[PDB]
Amino acid sequence: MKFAEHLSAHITPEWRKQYIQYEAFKDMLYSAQDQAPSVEVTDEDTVKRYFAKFEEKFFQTCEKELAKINTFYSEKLAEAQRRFATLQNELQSSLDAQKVQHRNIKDLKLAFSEFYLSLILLQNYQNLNFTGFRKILKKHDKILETSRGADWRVAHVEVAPFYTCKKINQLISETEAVVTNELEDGDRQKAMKRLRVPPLGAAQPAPAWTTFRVGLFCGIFIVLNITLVLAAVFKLETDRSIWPLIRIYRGGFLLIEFLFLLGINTYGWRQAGVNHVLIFELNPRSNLSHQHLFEIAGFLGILWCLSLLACFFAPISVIPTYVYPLALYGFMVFFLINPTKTFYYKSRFWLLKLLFRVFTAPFHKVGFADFWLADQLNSLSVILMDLEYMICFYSLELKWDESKGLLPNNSEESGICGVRAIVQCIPAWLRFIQCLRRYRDTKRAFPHLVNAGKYSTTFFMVTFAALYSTHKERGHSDTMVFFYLWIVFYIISSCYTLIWDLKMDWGLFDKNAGENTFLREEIVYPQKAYYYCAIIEDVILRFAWTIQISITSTTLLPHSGDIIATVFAPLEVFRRFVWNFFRLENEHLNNCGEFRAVRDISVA
Repeated sequence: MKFAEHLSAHITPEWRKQYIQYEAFKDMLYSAQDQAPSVEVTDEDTVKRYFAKFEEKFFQTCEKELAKINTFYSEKLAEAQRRFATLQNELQSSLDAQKVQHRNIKDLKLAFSEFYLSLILLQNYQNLNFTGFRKILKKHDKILETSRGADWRVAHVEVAPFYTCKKINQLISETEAVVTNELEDGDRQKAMKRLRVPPLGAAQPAPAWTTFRVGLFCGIFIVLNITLVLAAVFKLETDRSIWPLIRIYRGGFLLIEFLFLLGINTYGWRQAGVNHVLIFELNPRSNLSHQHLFEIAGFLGILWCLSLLACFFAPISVIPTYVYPLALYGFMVFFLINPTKTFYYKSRFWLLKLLFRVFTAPFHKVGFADFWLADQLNSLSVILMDLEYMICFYSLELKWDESKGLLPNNSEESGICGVRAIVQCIPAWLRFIQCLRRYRDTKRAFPHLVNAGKYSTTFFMVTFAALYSTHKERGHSDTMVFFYLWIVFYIISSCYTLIWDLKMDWGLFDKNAGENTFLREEIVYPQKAYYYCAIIEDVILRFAWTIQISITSTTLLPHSGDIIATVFAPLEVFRRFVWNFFRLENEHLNNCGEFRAVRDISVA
C-alpha cells in the first residue's frame, strides 16, 4: 500500500517496460533474505560470502536498470527537441503566411497542447524513476543492515543524465512562452488553462458526489426492478398481449445494459492500462470515467423503470398508457440533443458528431471512434428494430380511442407490427461502406476488403432468411433450396465473424504465443483464465447472434421467436462488452511497440 502501487498506478502505460521494475528488486531482496544460511550452524565466512554475492548481483541489475532509463530518456528528449523544432517552423510559416486560418490556429493550439503533454509525461517519468531508486536502495539498506545502498545512490543515480538534465524544464518554459506570446496575445491565464495537465490515468479518484449519484441511481433502480417484478406477478391482467409492451421496452433496456457494460469496459481499460483516450482521440485532460457512464446508465434506467411501472399501474386515468413509452424515448432523445451546455455537453456532442460521421460514412475518413461505434451498432441492432416496431405499432395498430393502449385484447398483423430486414442490415451496411472507404484510403486490400465480406455475409443471411420466410409462408416449392442457402450462409457468417473476432480483432492465436498458450505474446489483463473464458463465451454467443438476426427478420417461430430475441439480445450486448476489452487491448499493444503516448496532431 505504498510506492509499489503508487508506481503501478502512476506509470505511463505505453512506457511500462522502461520503468524501474520495483517489484522485481523487492522479490530479489526478500528471496535473498529468505534463503540466507544459518549464523551458527554454518560458517560466518560463508554468510559473508553469500551476502557479498547478493550485493554484487543487486548492484549489477541496478546498473542495468539505470542504463535502460538513461537510454530511454535520451531518446525521448531528442524526440521532443526535434518536435519543438518542427512545431516552431510550422508556427513561423503559418504566421508569416498570415501576412481555414481558424482551422490552422486550432490545429496549432492542439499540437502545442500535445507537445506539452509529452514533456509533462517525460518529467513524471524522471520523477518516478528517481523516487523508485531511492525507495529501493533504502529497502536494500534496511534489509541488509548496510550503507552501500545510499552510497550507490549518491555515487551513480545523482550523476545520471536523466536526473541532472534540466532541459525538459527549459523546453516547458519555452513552450509556455510561445503559446502565450504568439497564440494568445498575452493572456497567460488562458494559455496555461489550455496547457495544464491534470493528474491523469488511474491517478485520479472520481468526485465523491459522482460516486454518491452512482450509488443513489443504482439503489433506486434495484428497488424499482423488484417492484416491477412484483407488479408483473400481481397486477397485469391475464387477458391482454403484453408482447407489444415487451417489444417497445426492450430497446431501452438494451441501451441501459450497453451503457453499464461500457462503464465496466472503461474501468477495465483504465485499470489494465490500455488507454482508450489515445485510441479514441479524446483529450487527456478531460475524459469520462466509469463513474460517469454508470451514472448516465443509472439515470436512464430509472426513467425506464418509471415508465414501465406507469404502464403496469396506470397511475392517472386521464392520460392513456401509450404516452409513457413515448415520453421515455422523447426524453432520451432530448437528453442527447440537449442544445444547452448542461448534463454532459461535451460527451453528448462528441457522440452526436460521431453519429453524424458514422451514419453518413462513405464521405468521412474512418478513425477508431467511427469504427467502434459502427461495430457497437451491430450489437444494438435490436434497438433499431424496436424503433421501427414502435413507429409501425403507433401508426398502424394503436387504437388511440381507448386508454388501454399498448395492451390490446387480441389482434395481429401480417407478421409482426420487408423494412424489418433493411433495418437489421443498416449497421452492417454502415460498417461495409466504412471498410470500403478504408480500402480506398489506404489501398491495402487485406484488412479492409476482407472485413467487408464479413458484413456481406450478414447481408446474404438476412436476405435468404427473409426469402425463405416469405416462400414458406405462401407455401411455395422452391422453399427448400432457400432453407439450405440460409443454413449455409448462417454457418459462413458465424465462422467468418468468429475467426475475425479471435484472429485479428483480439490478436489471439498467434505463432509467438510463448508460455501464454493460445494467447498473444504479451497479455495486459492479469488472469489467463479471462482470455480462455472469453474465447469460449464468444464461440457460444457468436453463434447465438446470427440465429437471432435470422429469427428477428422472418415470420417463422411466431411464438418462440420473441422469447428467443428477448433472451438473446442482452446476451449479444454482453458479447460486445467482452469483445471491447480485447479489441482495445490489441489496439493498445500496437501503441506500446512504438512507445506512443500522445497523438500526432497534423496541421495544414
